[PDB]
Amino acid sequence: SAAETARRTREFRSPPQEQINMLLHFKDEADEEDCPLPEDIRQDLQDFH
Amino acid sequence: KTRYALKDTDEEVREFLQNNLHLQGKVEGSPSLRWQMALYRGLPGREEDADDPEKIVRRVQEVSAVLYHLEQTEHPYKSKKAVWHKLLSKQRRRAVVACFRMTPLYNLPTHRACNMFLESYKAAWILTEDHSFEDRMIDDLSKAG
Amino acid sequence: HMADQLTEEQIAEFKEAFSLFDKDGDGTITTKELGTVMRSLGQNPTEAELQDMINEVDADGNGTIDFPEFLTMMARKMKDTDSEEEIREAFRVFDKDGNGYISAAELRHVMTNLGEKLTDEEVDEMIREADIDGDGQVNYEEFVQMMTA
Ligand SMILES: [Ca+2]
Ligand SMILES: [Ca+2]
Ligand SMILES: [Ca+2]
Ligand SMILES: [Ca+2]
Repeated sequence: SAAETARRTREFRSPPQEQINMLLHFKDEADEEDCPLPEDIRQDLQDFH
Repeated sequence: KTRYALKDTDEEVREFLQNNLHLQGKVEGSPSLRWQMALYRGLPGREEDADDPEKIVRRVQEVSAVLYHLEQTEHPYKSKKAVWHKLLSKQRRRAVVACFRMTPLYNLPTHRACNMFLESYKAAWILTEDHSFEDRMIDDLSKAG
Repeated sequence: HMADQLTEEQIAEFKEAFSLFDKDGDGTITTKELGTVMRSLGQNPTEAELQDMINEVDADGNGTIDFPEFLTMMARKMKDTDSEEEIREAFRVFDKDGNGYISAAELRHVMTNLGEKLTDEEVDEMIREADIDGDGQVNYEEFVQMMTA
């Protein structure tokens, strides 16, 4: 990869509250690109929801 | 030199000088050129045949290109583009330093991470949830049993 | 604030230290309690200076030291360690490798992480402004006197 590694490490250069906000942002199905979680982990939250 | 400031190649300036050979100064109209021309013509190797239209444009083009690029170096004129600007650093330098030392989520204690999860979950999943019950509730309460 | 200066672990450690001084457990530090731990460390002070080192941190003037005053003492001690060295950490943010110079590539690395982006040419504009020596690298001495890169 190249300079866009900053986009991928943007999570680790953000406050922990903001990190977990990005991880849980996969509800509306229009935000499945910024969220880096695997689909199996996403399913567990949706099952509980 | 003005044509070089307009990003012209060596051919463009030469043809520009070819059509503008009549704009060279006249000795009678300037007092400075009176003594300069007399001093210039006193050199041993100065022949009047050397003032050909082609010979004039060649030397002027060569010197002008050197003169133009020389003042680009001594006077870079790159100022007023990025002056000392203090975009936000003088007050936000602590933030950018703090960004590179921000604690990753996996290093937090479990109880702290759970509290952050609850705040994130309610704002993004519970608040965003849509449940319309007002119409159903009013309809139920408006019925005589 | 205490939360900014101290973490949860540090507060726990300070409470254990406070409980070490307070053998009684009443929640206050008396002169004899303070004197006892000093003797365990070797010092043998008198009550004249023993009271003085209590009044220097005793806020309400009751003559005893409680945990809120003990934490306030430690909070100041953590805060006043750094006075003007904040520029050292700022220099190290731009200085990824760890040497005493800021390279253009290193300046690219931090600029890449930040929001603003450079076209790989204006990066030379501000580095030559900060670097007076003209060696292409901004050292620590050049950074503190004038900060642009
Ligand atoms: Ca006591
Ligand atoms: Ca007290
Ligand atoms: Ca370096
Ligand atoms: Ca230097």
